[PDB]
Formats: sequence, C-alpha cells, structure tokens
Amino acid sequence: TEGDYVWKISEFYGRKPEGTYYNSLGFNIKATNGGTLDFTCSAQADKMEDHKWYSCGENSFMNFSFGSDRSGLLLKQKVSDDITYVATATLPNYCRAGGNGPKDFVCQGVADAYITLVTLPKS
Amino acid sequence: TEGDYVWKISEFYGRKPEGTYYNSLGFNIKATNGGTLDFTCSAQADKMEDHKWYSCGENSFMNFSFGSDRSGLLLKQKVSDDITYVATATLPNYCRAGGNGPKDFVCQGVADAYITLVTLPKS
Amino acid sequence: TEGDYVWKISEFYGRKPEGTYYNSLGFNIKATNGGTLDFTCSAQADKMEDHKWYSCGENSFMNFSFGSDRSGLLLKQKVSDDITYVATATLPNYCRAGGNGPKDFVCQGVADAYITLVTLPKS
Amino acid sequence: TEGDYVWKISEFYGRKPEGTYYNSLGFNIKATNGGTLDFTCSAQADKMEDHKWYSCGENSFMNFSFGSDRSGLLLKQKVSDDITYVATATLPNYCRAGGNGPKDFVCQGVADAYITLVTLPKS
Amino acid sequence: TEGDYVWKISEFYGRKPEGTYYNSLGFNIKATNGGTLDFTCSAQADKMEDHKWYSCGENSFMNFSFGSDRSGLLLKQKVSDDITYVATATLPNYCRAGGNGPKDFVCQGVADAYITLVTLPKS
Amino acid sequence: TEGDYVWKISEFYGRKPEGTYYNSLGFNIKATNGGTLDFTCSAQADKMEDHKWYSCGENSFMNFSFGSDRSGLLLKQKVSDDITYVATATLPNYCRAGGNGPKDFVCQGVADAYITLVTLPKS
Repeated sequence: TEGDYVWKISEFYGRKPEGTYYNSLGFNIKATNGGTLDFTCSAQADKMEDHKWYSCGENSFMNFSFGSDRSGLLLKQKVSDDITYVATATLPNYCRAGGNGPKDFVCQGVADAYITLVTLPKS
Repeated sequence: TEGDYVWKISEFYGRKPEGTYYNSLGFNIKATNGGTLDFTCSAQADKMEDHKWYSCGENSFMNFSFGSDRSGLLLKQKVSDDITYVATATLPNYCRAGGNGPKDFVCQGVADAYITLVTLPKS
Repeated sequence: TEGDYVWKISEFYGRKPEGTYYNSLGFNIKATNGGTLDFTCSAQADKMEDHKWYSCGENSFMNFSFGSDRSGLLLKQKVSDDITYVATATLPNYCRAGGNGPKDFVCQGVADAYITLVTLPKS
Repeated sequence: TEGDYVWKISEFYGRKPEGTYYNSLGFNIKATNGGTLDFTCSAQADKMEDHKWYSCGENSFMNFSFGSDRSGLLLKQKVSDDITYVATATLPNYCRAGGNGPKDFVCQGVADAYITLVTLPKS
Repeated sequence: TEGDYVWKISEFYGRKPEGTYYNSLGFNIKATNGGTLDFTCSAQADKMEDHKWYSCGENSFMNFSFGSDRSGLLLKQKVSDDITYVATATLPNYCRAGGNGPKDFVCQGVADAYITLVTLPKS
Repeated sequence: TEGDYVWKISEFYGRKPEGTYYNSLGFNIKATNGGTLDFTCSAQADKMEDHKWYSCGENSFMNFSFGSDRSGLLLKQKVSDDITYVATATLPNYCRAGGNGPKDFVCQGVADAYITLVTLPKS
C-alpha cells in the first residue's frame, strides 16, 4: 500500500451542529512513498451539502465532495492545465457530543484510508 | 469497512496476574457509520475461564467470550426479546511486565478489528 | 490466510423460485492448511426464512443460518456434546434467470470467504 | 465485501495488436448483493489512448478511462441527467502472444477488483 | 495489487505419495502489470524435505523452499551474479485422494498469493 | 493477522541528513500472539547503503536490509546455529523537515506492517 500515487487519508473531522448536516469537514493527506505531502484539507459552511465540490484551502488546487450517506469521499487535484488526479475513498467514523448545543456532535474518523490516484481525462 | 452493522473493536486490555489465566479483560467498541456507539466492554474475575460468557457491564445487554489460545473473541448483544446480534473477531496483542508480582503481565492489543453483526436465530 | 481452524467458503448457490425467498441454499467448505475437509453444505425448504437454523445435511452435525438482507452467514458445527464451534461470513453473490418459469432466479457467489471458528460456550 | 453500490470487476481483456497500444478493451461488471447486474463493458478504436473516455456500449450510459501505465480504471455511469456515479479500480493483468502476427499480444486480468460508486457533483 | 516487482502465485500443486512428505511440488508465477511472465515452477525428489532449496527448473535461475508446516513459501531468483531477489508467501491448500494406492494424496492451492520481491544483499 | 510467527512492524524512523541517503534507520517489532517481543531495531552510519545487512543492536541476533527505492524491508534473525527466520515487508512513510540543515529530513512510517516468518534453509 505504498507508491508514488498512493495517499494516506487520516484524521477525519466533522461538525454536525444540529446533529444532521455538517457545518465543517476536514481530513489529512499524507505521502506514502517517503514524499513530503502532509496536508490538511478543510472546508466550512452554515449548512454543507452532500455531493458538492468544496475547496480544501486557497491555493491547494484541490477539491473534495462528500456523501454523508455512506461517508464516501471524492478527491480531485489540479496539477497543471493538463493533468488532473481523482480518487475515491470511504471514511469510517463515529460521533460524540459536542456540548455547544443539545444536538451538537463531533465526528472523528476511526480508520485511515489509502487512495490511489487516477488521471481524469480532459474530455 | 463501514456500515450500520460494522463495529470497530479497539483498545484491548488484559491482566494475567500469575502470567497465565486472565483476571481482567476489556476492549472498546465504536460505531463506524457516524453513529454514536463508544463503549468499553469489560469484566473481571479471580481466574477467568476461556470460552465462557461474561457480561460487559450492567445494563450493557452484551456478553463476550474469549479464547486466549488464539486470542479469539465472541460478541453477543440483546437488542430486544426478538433480536440478538453476534460477531466473531481476532485480537492481536503482546504482553509486557506489570511489576505487581514477578510473573505479572499486562496485555495490550496491537491491532484494531472490524466485526460484522449477524442475527442469531431464536431457535 | 491459513490455519487449522480457518475454512474457505466458496461455491455459494441459492434458488429464488419466485425471485424472492430461497427454497434452496448451499456452499462448499474446504480446509486451508493441507487438511482434507471438502464438504458441501446444503439445505432446502418449501420457503426458507432468513435467520433460521438449517441442517447442512444428515449426520453432518452442522447447521447454518443465512440473512439474505446483507448476505450474512452464520455457521455452527457440533463436534461433540461438549464442543461446538461457530463462525461468520458475508457471501457476495449475484442473481440471474433460472429458466423455470419467468420469475425463477439463480444466485451464485462471486467471491470466496475465509472463516475463523471460535468455540461457543456451553451452559 | 458486499453492498448496493459495490460492484465486482472481473474478466479484464485487452488486445495490443503491435504489443503497445490497445485497440480493444473490456471487462465485466457484476452485482454483489444478490442484484442482477452482469454487464460486459467493452470498447474498440484503431489505436486507443490512455486517459480518454470510451463508451461501454450503445445505450449503456456508461464510460470508462484506462491508464495502461498503472492499470488504473476510471468508471462513469450516467443514471439520469441529474445523477452520475463514479468509481476507481486497479486491474492486475498479464500479457501473452495473441497469434495474429508476431507482435500481437493478449492481456488478461489476474485478479478481481471491487469498486465503490460515489456520486459525482453536477454543476 | 499491481507492480513491476509484484507477482501472482497460483495453481499450487503437491503430491504426498504416502500422505506425508511431498515427492513433487509446484506453482505458477504470473506478471501483474501487463508483463509477460507466466512461468510454472516445479520440482521433484524421492522424498522432499521442508526448508530446503529446490530448483524451479533447468535454466530457470530460480529456487524455492517450502514449509508444509505453515504452508510457507520462500522464493529466490538469480538475475545475475550481482543481483538476487527474494520473496515470501503463504499458500493455502487442501488435500484429497490421488488414487495411486490408498495412502496417496493430492494437494491443491485454494487461494492466490501476491508476492513482493526485494533485493537480497550480496557479500 | 495473529500467530506465533507473525510480527507487527511499527514506529518506522529514518534520517536523511542531505535529503538523500539515510544516516539512520529504525523500527519497532512486536509480538502478535500475546507474546513478549517488543523490540526496537536500529542502525546508524554516515551514509547508509541500500540492500546491505545491518545489525539491529548488539546481541539482537537480528539483521535487516532496506531498499529506499520502494521502502522495502528484509528481516533476518538467528535463533540457533540451526534455525534462522526471514521476512519481507513494505513500510509506507512520509518526510518532513528536520531543521538540522537546509535539506535535512525526518522520515516516519505512516502504516504498520505484519510479517510472517519463514525458515531459511541452511543450504
């Protein structure tokens, strides 16, 4: 499970303020082949949508899409005007109370994932 | 390895006071699908037996059975008078000295496990 | 993935005569460590129910339960009046037309499973 | 390894007429949860390019892209004008003489893959 | 599970003429990355010993050792006087009657293995 | 993934002082079957070589060989003048700055590995 195109997804973090929709999501991305990538992708909104592109940060050139249904992750990354990588992952997690409300919840991943990057056709 | 019927077993803990039989066993059980289960199952006895049902706690409605031979775990849970789940797992571990005796040992799991629940026929 | 108490489950087969309930179910069990076990477990009923013990065959001293819900299998072997082992698996499968009436379906496994037997406490 | 949005990819097949580019590629997709999907996706071109969408077949409403570099597969299913799913796999394979001219090669998968579909955002 | 130095081991075959020691052993090695390697490694002796190097065949420049204890395989390829690679696998198998005398047994693999080659230091 | 011959490799640590060659390497080895092995194997040199035997410590009776190319590990252990075990593993990792130089780097493993021991023929 190493390789120049394999990444370790880890440290998944979610905030469900009314116990339903996320208002915050993030995770960490690490190199696997002794490379140097150690990046925490993260987004916030008042009511985040399933199956919607969000940026991971300004100048990250990365976007993700999340489906809370089955905790599925879509990951995309522009590398040039010609190369784009994409990857799918699943991110197991549990929730515990957040105390910033009655129905406030904190979601933490309970397992790491290892994605393989594929090149997205320019179409 | 997510799902509404998948659980993460973790934080395995054992006490072998004379270096043989356990006198204490426990582990943690977490949800995997963003659910809320975060429970530490645990039992104690002067000399615990292999292949014997033990409660995980009062009002847990859960019992487990352990086989120290191959570190195998049986997990059972009453959900109603009609539904009972069971699962099998294996729990790798090592021991280190406990210092509360010459042949005292502490056992800690070295890997998480992911069980799938099946329904136990009422027979 | 080998061992004295590890078995391969394969060749899963069921019939849905009206394309709903099974009226026949079966699979094969092989040894894994150079043992000699190569046993085909199978059962029939007019309409089979999920989560109900069925015999694997006369003088097999084995029983199983199946949940078509999540393709969960529960396996039980009586070795003696004093020793019983159990195990759990998931059996991925697909369906297709059986040819005996338009609503007739045949289900086949599409993936091997490897089970680990644990001792069931007596009482 | 089962689910409503889990598919088995198997029976991978490609032709390298001069033993370099593919001029034909295909594989099979089956359901995993007792579903009925058993679809063979295949495409041809004079010389196929890596990282380019190809149709799986007329009225399949499916497309795929393949990278012979790392045997990466990208799969896309249009379910409606409003819903599209995607998935990623790696398809281990080997080559051998095809017999139609000395430089002719045939590639076969040597391992099944199991994909998980996620929803692709619209826009 | 692909790579330039990843091989599939399959089609394991041994003969226990008296149902104890092997007097014949073999398996197949295939490439995994669209390579062309499809080599069948096999050896015979009057009575074969565990944990002893055997040749895979004349001018194969390969050797293996097998432990019927835990079905462990050790594989060695001499590429040149300067480069040797090694790898390790476990080969799940079962036995059955061979038909050539009552004590005659045939062993077959029941699961593929995927090995990773590493360089063996010289000296 | 337990067994009397299975070990957990963990806590991989590497030092690449000029950003290339390692000058230090180490990792931890733990029992998996409730045994007592908890050992940190480690070596240092001004410029460490790929594919070279290094001791894990005085009186460890263990040597390893590393290939930084694909982060592959060879592990060997003398148990008597008659028994020697060997195992192969792969050890995913990433690097971050070390600050003891411009091109100084610290490598930490990002995933555990589970090796199976095989017996090395005496030849």
